[PDB]
Amino acid sequence: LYYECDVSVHEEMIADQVRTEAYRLGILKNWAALRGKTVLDVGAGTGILSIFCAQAGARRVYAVEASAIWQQAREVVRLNGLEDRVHVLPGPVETVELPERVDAIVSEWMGYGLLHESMLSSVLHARTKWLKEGGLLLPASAELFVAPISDQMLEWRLGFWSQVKQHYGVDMSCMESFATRCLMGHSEIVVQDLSGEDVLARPQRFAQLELARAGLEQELEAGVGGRFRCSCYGSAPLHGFAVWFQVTFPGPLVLSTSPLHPATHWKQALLYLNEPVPVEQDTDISGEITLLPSPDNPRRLRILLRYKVGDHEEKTKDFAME
Amino acid sequence: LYYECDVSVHEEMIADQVRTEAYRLGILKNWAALRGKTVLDVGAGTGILSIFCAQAGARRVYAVEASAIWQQAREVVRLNGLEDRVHVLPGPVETVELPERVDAIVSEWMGYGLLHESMLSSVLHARTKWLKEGGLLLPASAELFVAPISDQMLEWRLGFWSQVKQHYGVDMSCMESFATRCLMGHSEIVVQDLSGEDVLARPQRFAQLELARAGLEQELEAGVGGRFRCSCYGSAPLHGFAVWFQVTFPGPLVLSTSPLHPATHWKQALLYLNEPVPVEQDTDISGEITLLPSPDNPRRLRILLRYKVGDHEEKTKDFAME
Ligand SMILES: Nc1ncnc2c1ncn2[C@@H]1O[C@H](CSCC[C@H](N)C(=O)O)[C@@H](O)[C@H]1O
Ligand SMILES: Nc1ncnc2c1ncn2[C@@H]1O[C@H](CSCC[C@H](N)C(=O)O)[C@@H](O)[C@H]1O
Repeated sequence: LYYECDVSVHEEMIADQVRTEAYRLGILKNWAALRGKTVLDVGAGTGILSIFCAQAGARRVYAVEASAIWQQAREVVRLNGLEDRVHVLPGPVETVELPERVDAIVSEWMGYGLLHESMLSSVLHARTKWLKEGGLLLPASAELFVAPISDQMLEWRLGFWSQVKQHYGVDMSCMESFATRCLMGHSEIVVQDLSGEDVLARPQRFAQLELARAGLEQELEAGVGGRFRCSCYGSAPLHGFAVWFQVTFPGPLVLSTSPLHPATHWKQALLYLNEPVPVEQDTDISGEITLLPSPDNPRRLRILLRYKVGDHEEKTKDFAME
Repeated sequence: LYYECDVSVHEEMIADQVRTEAYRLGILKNWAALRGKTVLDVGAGTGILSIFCAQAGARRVYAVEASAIWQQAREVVRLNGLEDRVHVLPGPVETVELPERVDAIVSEWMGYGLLHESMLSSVLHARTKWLKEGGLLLPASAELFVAPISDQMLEWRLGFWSQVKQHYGVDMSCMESFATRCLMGHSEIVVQDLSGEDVLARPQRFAQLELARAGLEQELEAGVGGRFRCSCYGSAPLHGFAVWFQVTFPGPLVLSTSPLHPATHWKQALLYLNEPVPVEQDTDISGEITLLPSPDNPRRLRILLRYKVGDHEEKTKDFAME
């Protein structure tokens, strides 16, 4: 028979050793809080975090998964001999029925640019509905970072047209303005992995989310973000900004998606200006970044960028996730 | 302003040094036929082949391009000082009006699996309508190859689930049958680049197309292809077959897309069986491959595969391009 199933997303998560080991160890570090306790895994996928929770000593784990992949999690649980302690429940966590309130929620809820897919809202729904007073959330907090970037790959792609003459004897340097309009003259957030070679100033933390804190659900609807200021390291074409995040598992173990840190499947969310802007050492850059639900679709990330480069006037660019 | 323009396809072609240099040199090698003559470039894109033709001494080149990219070709022609000899004409070659019949047609018409996009039909339309008797077609011929494959990347992806236990202490080996159904249990042609590490038997030429030959247009409609037979090199999981092509520029310069030869942007067209089949040294494999227009859409490649592995019965699998 023929099927159509998608599977690349799950292989990307398990092949992400930074992601998977950070959760394994973040859960294990909370052994004392989890031993003999009950856990809700929100969006359990193929089930690995629920098993990690049982291996940290959880008495009972409720693995709630809305997509079709829940059946694989049920088989994974059985293969590991845990069917009597880890229960896989299909459907959205907003309507699942558990037999009891839980001592802890674990969830891999982060999307691209942290909030693309808006899954944090389901975790917070579950916290209100099912988490006992003073219960544990894993991870417990998230931080958002921004840095100006000179994207070396983008620089190469754009300049390559002016290199055609040296390789084939045909001048194509006019394709560079065309490529710039196509590659930068759009308002889509681009998900791409960078390295420190791309980072043009010290990264700035622009927001911090404590997931258990009162009022976070309303802050997500109104926009998460803040102002930033930095000074460029040296002369380069500024292509725009990268946004990334970290989350923290309390003891604290930090899972980072910085381009300065080991690569992860989340990569970074890139906010390209309409064209490159030349900067120099100590060029001041300031701005404000706000992460928002899209009006059409609360699960599609919108990012509003306000930015000022050196002496140029402040500009605004309103992005939505690709 | 914001635009939406796609550009990755053109940067892929120019970054393909095998493709671009083979055309540059294939055209230059035909200097004697082209000097002081007229040329039609079918599907001129950003225009580089038309300029190569002028640099080989063509008197006049008609660069016909249907897509929006024709305007960039006009600018490229002007940047190279050739506006008086290379004329860029927008629209389909089937309805363009040239002022004269031409001495030669050059075209980069090959798609994935050679015939995906069915552009060869436009070249042959132009040959009938505009090419002088005894005129030159560049390239002049194409050949199609098939080989059984053991796709090492696919093998890794499928087996990785049984490796999760050794890295995280959670058994996920049941995800392997799920991944196999998702990655192989479909009827899509998959475009992927292989190497000789993937090739499981001597590649077999199964068809040859002389582009100037009578009756080729009807052969494209009825199906291009043929039978093949080979003997496996050694023990491996057979995952199916790769199809690739070469084209020849007469003097002869061969542009090959074999996995044994330098990589190109055409990669190879992979025909996966529904699940891996174990083979051994000297396991005989035979079959038949036919490249067809899809019934819904003549520009989408269909491939009908008949195959017999060792003592197993002959099987059939009907693929269409992803
Ligand atoms: N409201 C909701 N209720 C239950 N599951 C949800 C949900 N929203 C998203 N999901 C699921 O949450 C998962 C997030 S990816 C997390 C994957 C999981 N930790 C694993 O190891 O595979 C996805 O599988 C998605 O289907
Ligand atoms: N019937 C037709 N008439 C004119 N152009 C066509 C065509 N069918 C396809 N094309 C064009 O043929 C091109 C094939 S890709 C060839 C690209 C070109 N040699 C370059 O150097 O860029 C595409 O640009 C496509 O738009």
